[PDB]
Amino acid sequence: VNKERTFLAVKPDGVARGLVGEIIARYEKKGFVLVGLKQLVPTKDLAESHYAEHKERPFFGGLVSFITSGPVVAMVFEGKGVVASARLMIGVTNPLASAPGSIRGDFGVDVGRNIIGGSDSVESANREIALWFKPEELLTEVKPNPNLYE
Amino acid sequence: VNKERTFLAVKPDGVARGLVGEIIARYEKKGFVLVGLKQLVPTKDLAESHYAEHKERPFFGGLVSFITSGPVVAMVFEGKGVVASARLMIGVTNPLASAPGSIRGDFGVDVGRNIIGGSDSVESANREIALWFKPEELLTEVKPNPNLYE
Amino acid sequence: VNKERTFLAVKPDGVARGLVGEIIARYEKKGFVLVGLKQLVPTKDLAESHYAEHKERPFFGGLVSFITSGPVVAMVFEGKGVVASARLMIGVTNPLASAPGSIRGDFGVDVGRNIIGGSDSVESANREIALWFKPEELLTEVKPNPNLYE
Amino acid sequence: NKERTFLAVKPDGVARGLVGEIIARYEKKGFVLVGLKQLVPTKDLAESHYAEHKERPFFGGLVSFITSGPVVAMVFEGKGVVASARLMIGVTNPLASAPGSIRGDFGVDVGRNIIGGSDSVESANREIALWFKPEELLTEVKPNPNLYE
Amino acid sequence: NKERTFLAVKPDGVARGLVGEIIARYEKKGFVLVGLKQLVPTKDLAESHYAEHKERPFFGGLVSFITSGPVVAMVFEGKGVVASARLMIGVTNPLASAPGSIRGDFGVDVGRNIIGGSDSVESANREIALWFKPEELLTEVKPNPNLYE
Amino acid sequence: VNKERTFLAVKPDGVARGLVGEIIARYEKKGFVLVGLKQLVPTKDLAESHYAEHKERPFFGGLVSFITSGPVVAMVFEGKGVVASARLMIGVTNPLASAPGSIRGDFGVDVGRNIIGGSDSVESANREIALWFKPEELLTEVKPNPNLYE
Ligand SMILES: C[C@H](Cn1cnc2c(N)ncnc21)OCP(=O)(O)OP(=O)(O)OP(=O)(O)O
Ligand SMILES: C[C@H](Cn1cnc2c(N)ncnc21)OCP(=O)(O)OP(=O)(O)O
Ligand SMILES: C[C@H](Cn1cnc2c(N)ncnc21)OCP(=O)(O)OP(=O)(O)O
Ligand SMILES: C[C@H](Cn1cnc2c(N)ncnc21)OCP(=O)(O)OP(=O)(O)O
Ligand SMILES: C[C@H](Cn1cnc2c(N)ncnc21)OCP(=O)(O)OP(=O)(O)O
Ligand SMILES: C[C@H](Cn1cnc2c(N)ncnc21)OCP(=O)(O)OP(=O)(O)O
Ligand SMILES: [Mg+2]
Ligand SMILES: [Mg+2]
Ligand SMILES: [Mg+2]
Ligand SMILES: [Mg+2]
Ligand SMILES: [Mg+2]
Ligand SMILES: [Mg+2]
Repeated sequence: VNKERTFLAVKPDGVARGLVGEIIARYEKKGFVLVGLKQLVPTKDLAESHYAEHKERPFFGGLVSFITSGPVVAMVFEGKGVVASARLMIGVTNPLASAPGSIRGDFGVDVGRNIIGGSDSVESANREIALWFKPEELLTEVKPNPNLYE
Repeated sequence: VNKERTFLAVKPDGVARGLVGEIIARYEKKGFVLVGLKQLVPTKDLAESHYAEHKERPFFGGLVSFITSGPVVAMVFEGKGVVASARLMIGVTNPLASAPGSIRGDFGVDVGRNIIGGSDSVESANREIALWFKPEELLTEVKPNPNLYE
Repeated sequence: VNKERTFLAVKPDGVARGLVGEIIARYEKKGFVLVGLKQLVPTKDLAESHYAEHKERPFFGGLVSFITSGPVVAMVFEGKGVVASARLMIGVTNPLASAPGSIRGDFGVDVGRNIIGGSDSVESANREIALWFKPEELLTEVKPNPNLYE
Repeated sequence: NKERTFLAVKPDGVARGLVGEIIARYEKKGFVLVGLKQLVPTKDLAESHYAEHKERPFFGGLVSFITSGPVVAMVFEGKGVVASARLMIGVTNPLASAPGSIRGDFGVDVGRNIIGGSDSVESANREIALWFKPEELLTEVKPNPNLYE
Repeated sequence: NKERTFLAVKPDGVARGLVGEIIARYEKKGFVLVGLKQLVPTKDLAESHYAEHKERPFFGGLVSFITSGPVVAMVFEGKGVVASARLMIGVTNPLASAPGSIRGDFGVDVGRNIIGGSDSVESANREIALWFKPEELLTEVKPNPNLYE
Repeated sequence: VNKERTFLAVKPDGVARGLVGEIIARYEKKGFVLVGLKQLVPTKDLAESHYAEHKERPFFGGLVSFITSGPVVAMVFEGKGVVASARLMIGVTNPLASAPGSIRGDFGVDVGRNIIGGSDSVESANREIALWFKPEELLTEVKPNPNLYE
């Protein structure tokens, strides 16, 4: 449906490099609606829950340590196929292999400093949204631009 | 071969969302020359002729109704391989599947509100140009830049 | 009223330099609505009528010769105080004295190649619009955008 | 270098998709984002924020509009950020705002002015305390040697 | 239309990745690049560059900073390019520079004001001679009919 | 591996069309560090050495003649995988087949006027850097943004 939602986190590197506005603008221009937005410094608990699927992996510690190393801009966007579209707009895991035009393709070089990370699926998105945002922090009335949907 | 021409129409949704300038700029930056331009509200007969290839399709009535629902900005651009190039610059049928960097990839989310449409072939381009424009509305003297062509 | 209109002409230099889209986008982003648009090569009669106030000035011939020397993109924009606003967005007569941020301030260096010219008053706008466009080429209804106007 | 100001992207700015454009302008300028959140203001929050205009005829409509939809509240930090942020926005009448400024580039109606910033340090501190909780604001920052001497 | 000015994107401008942004602004304006190179300025070059301030206490600071890292030196040609380039940059204090100007859009501190241009034709000729060898400057340009009448 | 370097040349057409800043900005935004930069008019000897691999090609003369026909902006960028990344950011040989988002995809239409050319390998990059720049023209002290590499 056109009410699908995804969670996007502009990580510490993205925030430190002043790419917050650039990124938000790309999603606004696309037609997706911002239903949740806030800057915070993630706690270790939040970080470990966010990357829970990788808890047994060697790089787990580094992922958690980095996303908690500084301010992060957390956001939720709503729109048709937003989860898959947001991932396409970001690029692939490795910024160097991402095509120009994509966020990582235009601004990143390292996998561990890949600027932003979005939900990999609807299931993960619903899980992440509930983890990072309280219900009261999410819009309940969403009406995009009627020129966007048939 | 550098005199090839194609027909492009910023549809009602593209105009309503204020994307006319953005789109024209992309083609200008590319090196293509504007040889025809005008804003108009398509009539039903023009729309039905324009979309004649889908006259039997179930979504035909919808295509016609929408393209005639508001102002459209019709354009004709000239340049080497402009027909196929213009299509590549627009993206693919489904905006959600279009790569970032393309017009639809950057601004669209629904197939029925795909922002802009270009001729799919030289054959179609010549037909569409004659259908939407009068001879006197098209430049006869062009010759772009020596910086663009060998 | 919110239905005030002004006439803007991207002159041959602006068109040749590929600034048409850039210019249209600036006015679209501002909130003004395009109600008339077309590219044409002005006739001497049209040019002389357009610059009638300067009929007895030494530079009259030059203004006329230049605006008819190549394609021009004529447009009409509608919105509250659009006449004075469009002039402000363009800059002052001399591009070198125009502040960065304005069209001439950002793109021009010569008075005779000042890219674009807008109506200097509501009276001139109405005169110019009727001169460059036929009634059938102008949108009749626009309906105020709730996000732009009270 | 620790001065802070409160900026609110109004419902019209949010609805027109100008949030990113605006944040980018302040990031590019060199100011640091120390507070950020989207919310739909309540009547009380709106009236307190715009208390200085409470006696004016348009106050009712002003309050009704800012509470009509989502607003993106922000706090930016940097030397002279209060006056600088105002200069970047333009003047009260968007039509009189010079191109290059936010209102100059995007607005046409005084009642749909896109964004509003604190007019003084005193007002900024009041507004910041009104819209944000202490824990929602950064306490770090770390001076950037490329921005300040 | 042969007038020329010297522009130096200082270490802060280079470190902040604004070299392309700045060059693009002058290219779009219609001015022609007739000299360009990145270098790390030496003390003797810097002291001559800021000679008008040699008796002032901040002379040492201006010299130390412009020689602290990579600088992109450029020479642009065009009608009234000296005064125009200054207007495009803004005023000495970036906080007081209007949005739309380089310093107005990107700077916050006087000592980190990103770029500096010649203040007069006399200074431009003097500075161009100090920073560039004749062989590093274009001799063939040819006025663009779309920019000049 | 983060010290890898590549040679990029904005050819006469790219310079003449005013794309130098646009191009440099793209590489700056990506995170790569500018370690060498200068505008010059290549000599025949430099050109023939640069295109040595095509000495027996029928188009060799044309490549040499064009790159020496006007000012060129030569540059060297440093960063992880910069050689392959720079090529990807430029696009493919034929600008018409280059994807929107890439330099050639956004600005070119002719193979012979492809705007910019980058080293095709580390081997070629080191050869080209030594050919176009003296060691003293290249930075030895490099400090990329601290948020770019893990
Ligand atoms: C009152 C002002 C703009 N405004 C908003 N609505 C109106 C209206 N109907 N008539 C006149 N002015 C109006 O918005 C408040 P604000 O949003 O704070 O903008 P400002 O730039 O801070 O302006 P001020 O210093 O006066 O607070
Ligand atoms: C696990 C993934 C990539 N990754 C990030 N760091 C590492 C590492 N050290 N080893 C292997 N993989 C690594 O990072 C999480 P993420 O940055 O979210 O990438 P995604 O957007 O999910 O593709
Ligand atoms: C038939 C085509 C896309 N299309 C494909 N299927 C549909 C549908 N169900 N509703 C609306 N449009 C649809 O629309 C005409 P067009 O707008 O020209 O798109 P194109 O550039 O040709 O891909
Ligand atoms: C008369 C004015 C400027 N002008 C343009 N060319 C000349 C010239 N040769 N001598 C003196 N003035 C000149 O041009 C008309 P215009 O380009 O419309 O400027 P405006 O937007 O009306 O300020
Ligand atoms: C002297 C001027 C500003 N300035 C720069 N640093 C200082 C300082 N510490 N005290 C007083 N003035 C200072 O810097 C030279 P510049 O950066 O070239 O400014 P300009 O573009 O010439 O206006
Ligand atoms: C041989 C290749 C493209 N080319 C292919 N054929 C030609 C031709 N006839 N004229 C000019 N260039 C031609 O040009 C070298 P280059 O411009 O470096 O492209 P590259 O980035 O190496 O792919
Ligand atoms: Mg992930
Ligand atoms: Mg079609
Ligand atoms: Mg005039
Ligand atoms: Mg106020
Ligand atoms: Mg100075
Ligand atoms: Mg090559």
